[PDB]
Amino acid sequence: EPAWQTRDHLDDPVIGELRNRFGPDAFTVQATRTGVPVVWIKREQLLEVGDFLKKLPKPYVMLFDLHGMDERLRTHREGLPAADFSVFYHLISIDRNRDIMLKVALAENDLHVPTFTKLFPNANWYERETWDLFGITFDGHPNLRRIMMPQTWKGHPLRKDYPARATEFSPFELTKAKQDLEMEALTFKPEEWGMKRGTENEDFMFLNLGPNHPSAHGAFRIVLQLDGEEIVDCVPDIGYHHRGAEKMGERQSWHSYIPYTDRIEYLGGCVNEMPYVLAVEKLAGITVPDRVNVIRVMLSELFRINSHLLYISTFIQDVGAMTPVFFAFTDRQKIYDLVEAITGFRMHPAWFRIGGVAHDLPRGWDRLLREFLDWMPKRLASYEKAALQNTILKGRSQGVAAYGAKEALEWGTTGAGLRATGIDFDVRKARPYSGYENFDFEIPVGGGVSDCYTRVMLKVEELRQSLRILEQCLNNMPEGPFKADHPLTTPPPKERTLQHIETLITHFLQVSWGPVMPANESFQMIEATKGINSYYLTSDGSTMSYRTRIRTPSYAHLQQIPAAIRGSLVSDLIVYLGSIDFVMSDVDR
Amino acid sequence: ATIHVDGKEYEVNGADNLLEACLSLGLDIPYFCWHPALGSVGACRQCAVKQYQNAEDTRGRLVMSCMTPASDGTFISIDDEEAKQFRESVVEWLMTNHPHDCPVCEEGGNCHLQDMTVMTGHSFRRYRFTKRTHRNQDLGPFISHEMNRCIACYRCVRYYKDYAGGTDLGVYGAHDNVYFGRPEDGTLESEFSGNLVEICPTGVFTDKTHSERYNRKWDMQFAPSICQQCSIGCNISPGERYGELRRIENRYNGTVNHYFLCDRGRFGYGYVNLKDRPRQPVQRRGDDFITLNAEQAMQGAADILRQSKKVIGIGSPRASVESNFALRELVGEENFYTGIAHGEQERLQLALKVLREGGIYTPALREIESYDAVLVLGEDVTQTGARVALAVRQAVKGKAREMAAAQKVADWQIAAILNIGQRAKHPLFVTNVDDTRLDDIAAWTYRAPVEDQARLGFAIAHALDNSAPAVDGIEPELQSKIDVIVQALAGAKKPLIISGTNAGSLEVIQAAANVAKALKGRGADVGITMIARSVNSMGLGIMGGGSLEEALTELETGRADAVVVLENDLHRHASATRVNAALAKAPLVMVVDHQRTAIMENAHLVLSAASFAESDGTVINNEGRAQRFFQVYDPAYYDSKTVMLESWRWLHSLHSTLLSREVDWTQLDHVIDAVVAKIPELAGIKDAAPDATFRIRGQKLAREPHRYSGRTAMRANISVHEPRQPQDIDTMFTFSMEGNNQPTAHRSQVPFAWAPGWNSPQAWNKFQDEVGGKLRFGDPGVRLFETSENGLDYFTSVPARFQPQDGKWRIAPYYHLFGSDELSQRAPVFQSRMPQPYIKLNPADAAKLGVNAGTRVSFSYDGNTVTLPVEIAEGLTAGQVGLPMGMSGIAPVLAGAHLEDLKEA
Amino acid sequence: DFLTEAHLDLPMEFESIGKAGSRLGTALAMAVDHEINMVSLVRNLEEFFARESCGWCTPCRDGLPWSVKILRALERGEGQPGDIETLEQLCRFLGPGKTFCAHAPGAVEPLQSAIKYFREEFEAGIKQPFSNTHLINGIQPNLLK
Ligand SMILES: CCCCCCCCCCC1=C(C)C(=O)C(OC)=C(OC)C1=O
Ligand code: SF4
Ligand code: SF4
Ligand code: SF4
Ligand code: SF4
Ligand code: FES
Ligand SMILES: [Ca+2]
Repeated sequence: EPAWQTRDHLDDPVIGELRNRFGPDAFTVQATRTGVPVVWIKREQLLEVGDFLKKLPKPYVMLFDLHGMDERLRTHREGLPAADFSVFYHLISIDRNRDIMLKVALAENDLHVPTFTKLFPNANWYERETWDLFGITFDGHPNLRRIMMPQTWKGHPLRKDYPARATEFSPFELTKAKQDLEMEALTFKPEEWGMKRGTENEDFMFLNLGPNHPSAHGAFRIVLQLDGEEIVDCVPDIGYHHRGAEKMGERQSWHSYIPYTDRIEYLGGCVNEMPYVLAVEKLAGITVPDRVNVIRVMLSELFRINSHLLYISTFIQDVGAMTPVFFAFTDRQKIYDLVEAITGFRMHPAWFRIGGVAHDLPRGWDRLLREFLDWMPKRLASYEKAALQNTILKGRSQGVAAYGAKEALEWGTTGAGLRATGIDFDVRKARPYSGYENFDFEIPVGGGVSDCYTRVMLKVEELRQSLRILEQCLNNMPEGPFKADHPLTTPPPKERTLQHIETLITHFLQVSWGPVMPANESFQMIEATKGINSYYLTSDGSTMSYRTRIRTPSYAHLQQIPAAIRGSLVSDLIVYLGSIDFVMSDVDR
Repeated sequence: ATIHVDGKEYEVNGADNLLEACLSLGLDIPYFCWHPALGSVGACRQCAVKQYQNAEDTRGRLVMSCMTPASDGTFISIDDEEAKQFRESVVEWLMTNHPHDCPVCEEGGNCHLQDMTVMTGHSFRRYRFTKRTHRNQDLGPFISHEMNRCIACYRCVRYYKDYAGGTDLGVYGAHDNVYFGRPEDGTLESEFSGNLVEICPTGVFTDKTHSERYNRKWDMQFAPSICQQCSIGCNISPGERYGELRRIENRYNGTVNHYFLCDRGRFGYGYVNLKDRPRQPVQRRGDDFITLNAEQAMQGAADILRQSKKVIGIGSPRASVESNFALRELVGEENFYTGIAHGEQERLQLALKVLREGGIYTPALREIESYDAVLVLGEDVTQTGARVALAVRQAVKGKAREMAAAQKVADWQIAAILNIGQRAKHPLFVTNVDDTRLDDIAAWTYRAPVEDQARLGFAIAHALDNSAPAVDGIEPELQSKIDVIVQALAGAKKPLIISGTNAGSLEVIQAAANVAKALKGRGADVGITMIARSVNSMGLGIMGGGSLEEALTELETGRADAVVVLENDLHRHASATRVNAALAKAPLVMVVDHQRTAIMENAHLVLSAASFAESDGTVINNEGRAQRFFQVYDPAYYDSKTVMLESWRWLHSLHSTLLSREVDWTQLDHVIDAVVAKIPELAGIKDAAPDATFRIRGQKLAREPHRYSGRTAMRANISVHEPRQPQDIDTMFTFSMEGNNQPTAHRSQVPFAWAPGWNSPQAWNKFQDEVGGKLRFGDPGVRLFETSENGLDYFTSVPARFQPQDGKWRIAPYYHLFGSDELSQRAPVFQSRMPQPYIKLNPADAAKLGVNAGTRVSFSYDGNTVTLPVEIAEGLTAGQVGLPMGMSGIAPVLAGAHLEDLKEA
Repeated sequence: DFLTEAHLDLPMEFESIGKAGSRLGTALAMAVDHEINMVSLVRNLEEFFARESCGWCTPCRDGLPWSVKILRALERGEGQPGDIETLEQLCRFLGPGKTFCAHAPGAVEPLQSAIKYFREEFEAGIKQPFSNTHLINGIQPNLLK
C-alpha cells in the first residue's frame, strides 16, 4: 500500500482519547493525504481540546502551525462542515512522534475565534498574521495588529476577493504626502506596546536595530528599549520582506510555482524545493524511484552544507573575526561549481520537478563531487581551530541567549536550537522522507542548554554529517530514471515529448494549463537548513493551488527572540541574531 | 431513475443514456463521437464503463455509456481497472496514426482529443510503426482542412448532413483510410458550416479567419456578447488579443442558440479589425481635419448645439437600446427619428403589434424545434434569420422523432430514429419570390410575388376560419395546394407561422397574422415568429419615432439646422442623392459611428463610437428578448491615443455639456435606469443582466482565463512600465484573470467555458444543469412582453393580384447570408464569399428584352443608371427583376419598388 | 479459433466446438499442415481482416493494422519484446462487446488461438531489442527500469 493514499486516521490513539473525552458527536474526522489526523472541532470546545492535548500522558507540547483558510471558493467539500472560513492548528507530540491538525469552521459574519496564546505562547504572531491576511479576529489576544502589511492597509490580502497582482491596483506612486503618511505609520509608538518610555532616574533609549543594520539579516527591525546598554524589552517588527508567496501559490500552476518555492528560504534552494514537490507528488499519487531520491538527497545536502557554511561564517563575522567568511564563500563557490554543473544555476536552481528532476546528471559530476569532498574537511578543521576554538569567540558565545527545552517547545523552536536543548527530534530520522533511511548518518544533540556556541557547534556537526551523506551517495548512486513513469509527472521526459504524440500532448497540456491534481489536502514536513519547513497544499481539483500554506522555522525563532534576550546587553542580541540561522524571506514569506 | 455509479446512488432521468446522465452529475467519462445535439452512435468506443446487473456481481460487462440507457437498477463502474485500461487503449489506438502536430495546430489548448488523452492517463507510446497520412482539400475561405488529425469519430458528417442538412460533406474511403470532406475542392455552401470547427474534437476543421491571426485559448480575452449581424440575437463569446477581435466562439444559451451559430455571425466579425475605423473625435474646419480628445469634442459640439435653433436625432437599428435612448434624450421626444424608412418602420411596427398584441405566443429559438407544421410566408429565413431555418429543420425531423418514439426507441438513438423515419417528415410550406434553401425539406414551395404570397396567406386564413376575409380569383390548382396546406396545418398540434419585415410587404405580415389568428381560433398551440432586419430593430420599433423621410424633409425645409446621426450610413434606408443633399444643406452634421461610412465627408463632427466588441449595451432580438452584451477589451490599453467610447456615453456626456456646461461620463446602470424610468415598455432590460455591483462571493467575473500570459511583456514595446489593468465600472466583469469563472458559480453570463480537464468547447458540459439542456441558474436575457389576454382582429385589406405593368419592373428582393448585412460585408474575408452582383430575370422577360445570361443591362433608379450582369432565374415570376439587397449601391429599401428604363447596355 | 490434432475427435455441433474454445462457424473446416508457418498464416488472416474493416468503430479500425504490422515484423524476424503481449492485449480488447459489430472478435480469435497453441513460433520472430525512440543529441534520455 502506497504512502500517498487517503488515510482516514481512525487508528491513532489520540482519536480514541478524544472520543472517550469529548464524546462521539463532538468532532468530525477528515480523510486527507496529509498523513496527519485532521479533526474538525467546534469553536466552543477549542480551548478544552487544546488543554486535553496539552495534558496527555505523552502530550502535544508544540504548536507547529496556526493559520486561516478561505473556504468560500472551495467547490469540493464533501465530508466537511459548512464553512466560509476555517482556522487550522497543527500540533506535534515529540514523545509519540505524532501530529494532529485541529480545524475550526467560521461563518463570514462571525469571524472570531478564542485566542490560543495562553496555551501556546508562540500563537501570538500566527494569530496576528491570520488577522492581517484573513481578517479573522481572535478574542482575548493582547495586541492584535497587522504584522505583514503596514498599519495603513485596507483589506485582507489572502481573502479570495482580494486582487493578487500589483497590476490590478494603481502603480506605486510615491508622493510627499504618501511618504509622510507611511513614515508616520512606520514610526514606533511605545504607548501602543505599553513600553512606558521613562523612569524617574533616567530616560529609556529607543533604538531601531534594522532595517539598515549590518546585524539584521534582511529588511526587518528590532525596536530596542534600552537603559544605558541593557535591553529592557524588544519589539521585533517584521513584514518588511513580504512577497505574498502564498497568494502567489493561489496564482501559479502546480509546475510554475516551483521557482517561487525556491525563493522562500534563499540559502536553501533544493531544500526549499523538496517539501513542495513531495506534497504535490502526494497529491498526484507519484512514487519516485530510488535514483530520484538519491539525487534529491544529494542536492539538498549540498545546499545544506552551503547554508551552514554561510551561517558559520556570518556568526564568526558578527562575533568580530572577519577572515573566515572569505574562505567559507570560496567553499560555497566550490559547491556552486557542482550545482551549476548539475542544475545550471547557482542559488535558486528550481531543478526539482513533479515526479523527478529537470534533467539527468551530466557526465562528470562525480569528479566535482570528489573535488569538493577532498577540499572540504581540511578547510572546516581550519575554521574550527582558527575561530570556533577562540576563547574570545567562546566568551562572546557561551552562555549568551540561553534557553532550555521548555522554552524551545513553547515557542516552536526547531532545528539546531531544539536539538541543542537535548531533544533528539530530526525529521530525517523521525519521519524519514525521500529515502533517507538508506543513509548512515548521526543526529547531533546538545547537553540541555541552547547557547549561541552550542547551536553553532551543532551546525558544524550537521555539516560533517552532511559530508558523510554526500560521501555515501557518491559511492552508491543508482542507475535508473530521473523521472517517474506516472502520467502526472510534470513535465514528461523531453526526448519522448520531441518524438511521440502522447508525450507531446501531455507536455502541451501540462506546461500551458497545468497538471490537474485531484481535490485533496496534502502535507509534507522536512528538515530545512534552518529548521523545519512544511508545505500544506489544498487542491480544489484544478490546475492551481487552492491554498498553499508554508510553515517556516525562522518565524518561530524571531518570535522567540524577545523571551530569550530580555535583560541582556545589545552585544548578546548581536550574537543571538548571528547564531539563530534566519533569513527574512523565510520569516515573512 | 436510480443508478449506482461506483457504489454511490444517483437519481437520473431514465430517458437519457448513461453518458449524459453521468456527465450531468459531474462524473468524467471520456467520449468523442457523442454530442448533446446530435445523439449517440457508438462509433469511437471511448465511453466504456463496466456494467453490472446486480449489486452482488464481480465480472460485469464493458458497455458503451452513450449507447446504454440510464434505467433503474444499473450498477456501473467508471474507474474500474478493466474499463480504464480499455479507454486508455482506445486513446492509444487513436494515437497510433495521429501526427506530431500539436504546436502547429490551431486546436492546441482547445482540443478535445488532447483533453481526453490526458484524462485517460496515456502518455507512453509503444507503437513504433508508420502513421497514415492524408491530402488536404480547400474548403473555402472560412474552414481550413487538415485531414491527418482525424480520429474518425463521424461528428462532422452527422452534424453537417443529419442536422444542418448540408449536401457536400461526407465519408469516403475504407477500413482505416476514411476521409471526411467534399468529393472535390470548393467552398462548403451550407450556411452553418462554421460550427464544424467546434463540432470536430480535433484540428481537422479549423477557423481560417482565426488562423490568419492566431492566438491560443488561454491568451484570448473573452466576453459574453450578442451577435449583431441579424435580428436572431445568438449569444456569442468574442475573444481578442493584442487589441484586435481574434475569434467569435459559440456561447451556450440553452434558450436561444445552444450549440450552433451561422456563418455570417461567426465569420462576419472582420469589420471590427478594420484600420479605417475612427479612433478619435475628428472635427472638420474647412478642408482641414483636426483631431480632438473627448473634452474638447464635447465642449465644441455643445457650443454649436446651443448656437442652433433645433437639433434632431436619427438613430439606427444597428445601435443598442441605450445609445438610441441617449440620442432621444439628447434631442427630445419630438425631434427623434428612427433611421429606417417609412415602409420599413410600418412593417416593423406591424410585426411588433402582432407579436405583443396578437395574443399568439412567439416561441424562443430552442422552442421552434418542437413545432409540428411550419408555414413560412415571404421570409427567406436561411439568408436573413438562418438559425431559425436550422431550428425549422429540427422541427421538420420531429416527425421521424415521434414515429421512432412510438416504437419504444430511445430519444438518443439517432441512427434508429433516422432509420424508422426514412423520408417522412413534418409539413413545411415556404413562400418566396424564388427557390429557397429549405426546399429540400419543404412540403411545398410557392414561387410568386409578395402580393400573391399575401393572397395565398389570406386564402389559407379564410379556409381555416370562414370569418377571415376571402380572396376571390384563385386558380383551382392553387386552390388544391391551399387546401393541402390547410389540411396539414389544421391537423397539426403545434403549428408555427414565420414571417418578417424582409419580404418588403405589409400584407404578407397581415396574412401571417390572420393565419395565426385562424389557427388560434380552432384551439391550436399556434406560434408566430417575425424576423426583423437588424440586431436591434425591435428595440427601435418599441422606442419608436419618426421615419428617415421625416428627418430628411425636416433638414430640407430648414427647420433643423443640426442633425445627429447615430451609427447610420443613411444610404441603406433612403436614396443617396436625397440624403447627401439634405446633409449638405444642414449646417451641422454630427455623426457618432465606429465604421467609416460615406456620410462622413459631409459631417461637421465625427464621434468615434465603439462597436459591440468595445461597448456595453442591450439589444432586443426578433422575439422580444432583451439581451445584454458586454465589452471585450479596452481600446486605449495598447493604443494610448485612441479615444473611443460607448455611443450612449458620448451622447449622455454631450447632453450634460449642453445643459450644465460640464462633461459627465456616466455609468451603464444609470442609462439603464433612465430607460426603465422613461420608457415603460422597455422595463425588462433592467433584469437582462445584473448591475456592476454584482459579485460571486465578493469577486468579479474574469474576462480571460487564469493562465493568461504575456502580462509583463505585451505592452513592453510601448513602455517597460506595465500600466494598471483597465477598470470596468459599467459591468460586473473585469479586464483581468483576477476574477471568477467557476462552472458552479451563481451567474447566467458566462464569458467562456473552461474546466479542469476540459479545455475544449465540451467544457460547456460543466456549466449546465443537464448536458444539452438549460444553462445552470437560468439562461441570460429576459422577455420584454408576455402573450396578451386578447388578440387582434382580422386584417381585411386583401391585396390585388400582381399584374405585370409594361415598362415598370417590380423589384424582387434576393437576400444573401453573405452580403445583405451592413457591417458583415465590410469584413475582408467576406469578399471571397459574397456573390457577384447579378440581376435575376425571367427567361421570358430576358427573351423579350433580347438579353441572354451573362451580359450587362442598365437600369435607372433616382437618377442612378447602374449596370448589372444578368442571371436567368426560372422560378422568378414574370414582370419582376431580382435584385440583391444590401449589396454595393442596392439598398434593402429598394425591395418592392419600381424600375424604369431597363435596357441592355 | 485454431484447434489441434487432439480436438479432431470432437463432434461438429455448436456446443461441442464452443466448449473446446472455438466456434462451429460455417462448418467448413480448413487444415493447416506442418509446412505452413503459423505466423505467416495469422499475418495473412489479420491482413484480410484489417483491410476488410468498415472503419466505423475505433478498436477494429485502428488496432487490426497494429496487429498486422506486429505480425509483419514477426514474419521478417524484426520482432521486439512486448509485441506478443501487445497482441494478447489486442485480443482481449477486441472481444465481444468492445467493438460495434462482430467482425473484430472473429478477426482476433485465430490470433489468440495461435498464441495459445503455437507460442514458440511467435517467440522465434523476436530478435532485436525494443526501440521506439531515437537519440536526440543534447538530451539525456529517461532510462526506465
Ligand atoms: C565585505 C566583507 C565580506 C562581507 C560578507 C558578508 C556575508 C553576509 C553577512 C550576513 C548578512 C546577511 C546574509 C544578510 O542578509 C544581511 O541583511 C541584508 C546582512 O546585513 C547587512 C548580513 O550581514
Ligand atoms: S488535433 Fe489535437 S491532438 Fe491532434 S495535433 Fe491538433 S491539438 Fe494535437
Ligand atoms: S474530421 Fe473531426 S469530426 Fe469528422 S470524424 Fe474526423 S475527428 Fe470526427
Ligand atoms: S442567425 Fe443572426 S444573430 Fe445568429 S449568428 Fe447568424 S447573423 Fe448572428
Ligand atoms: S468492428 Fe465492425 S463496425 Fe467496427 S470498424 Fe470493424 S467492421 Fe466496422
Ligand atoms: S461516446 Fe460512446 S462510443 Fe463514442
Ligand atoms: Ca465599458
